[PDB]
Amino acid sequence: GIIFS
Amino acid sequence: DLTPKVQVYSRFPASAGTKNVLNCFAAGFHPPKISITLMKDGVPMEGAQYSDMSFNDDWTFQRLVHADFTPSSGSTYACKVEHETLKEPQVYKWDPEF
Amino acid sequence: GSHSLRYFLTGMTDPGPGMPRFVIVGYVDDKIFGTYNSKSRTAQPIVEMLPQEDQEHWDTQTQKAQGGERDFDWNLNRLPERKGSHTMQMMFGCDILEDGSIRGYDQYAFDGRDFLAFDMDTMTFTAADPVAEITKRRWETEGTYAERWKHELGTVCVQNLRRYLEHGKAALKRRVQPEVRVWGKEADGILTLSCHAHGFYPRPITISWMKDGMVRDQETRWGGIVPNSDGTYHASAAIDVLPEDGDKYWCRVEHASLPQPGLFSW
Ligand SMILES: *C(=O)CCCCCCCCCCCCC
Ligand SMILES: [Cl-]
Ligand SMILES: [Cl-]
Ligand SMILES: [Cl-]
Ligand code: NA
Ligand code: NA
Repeated sequence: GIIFS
Repeated sequence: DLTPKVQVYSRFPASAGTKNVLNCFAAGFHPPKISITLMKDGVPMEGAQYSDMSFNDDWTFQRLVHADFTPSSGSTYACKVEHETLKEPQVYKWDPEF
Repeated sequence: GSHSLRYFLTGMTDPGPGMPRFVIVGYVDDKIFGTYNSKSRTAQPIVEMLPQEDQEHWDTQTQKAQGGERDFDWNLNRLPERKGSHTMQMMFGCDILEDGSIRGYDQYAFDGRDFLAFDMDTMTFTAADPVAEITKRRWETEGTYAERWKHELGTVCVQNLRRYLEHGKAALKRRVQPEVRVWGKEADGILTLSCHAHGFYPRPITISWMKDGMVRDQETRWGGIVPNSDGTYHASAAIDVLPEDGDKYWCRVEHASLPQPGLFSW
């Protein structure tokens, strides 16, 4: 999961 | 309170001179970094093992530490917990089954 | 009737001396079936549960877990300005109900607080606050996370749950009877009675105190169901009574391994 930026 | 809630218990009902496993389970804490040491008469017990970090459904962390031991009627067994929420180490004495 | 598969993923900027900064623990119902961590870099079954695993399956789990490790690294190195250590957590998995219908779960937490969740039935996200809401809108607009995790939760997880249920069926079905111990300690004028249930499996159990055949819930304390290292569990209940009455109190234990509930005294 790519959550930030 | 995000301090650890700790319980100390043996794997099997305890009886003097019969081999067993001592458990210390800490739960409900954050952050996950924690020190948990099983002790005989104030001296760390040999051969302790630590569970992989997991957590409760409410996100708080928990860890089991255990060590084989043969309980002696003459000794005291305890679990020392150090966590960033505690000013000083907390020592939880094992109430022997006997 | 129903069964559950759950993964518990933790990333840590400060795991402590000798401890891996990223960990995954997988559960089938009440039993750890496998683990991964950033030091070994290998996903590995618990052999006492899954004694005959093929390398192909765990090659795949290892590569998927290493991808999770990198994502947790990426996020933890990119937290908004929103001191101290930080944690990422994720819990995901599926339920298969008795009639075969499926439920999926997928939730994240930052520093131990709810952050973002994904509901596969509605393919919608839920943000726990306005900072998470930035991630939700990006994920929605990008339009790919929802499809990927619909597949992961509703197809892959289900397929793997059924596999572990079959491969692990011997361990999952073997009932282990609790060994019960009751003892008393006389503090001042109070006699505290303890009832400990050791080494039982499956996890669900109840312990109740009774006097003269009537339950006594008001002044009972329960320690909770806690793990042993071998996949069995431990549970306890205590009660305080007058030393003269210590013979009238019974601890009643109910467990799937016990055809009838057991009654125990000091
Ligand atoms: C971004 O949200 C990261 C998602 C990581 C998903 C896969 C995790 C690993 C699955 C296999 C675990 C094997 C060991 C129990
Ligand atoms: Cl590491
Ligand atoms: Cl019995
Ligand atoms: Cl009895
Ligand atoms: Na920050
Ligand atoms: Na019984």
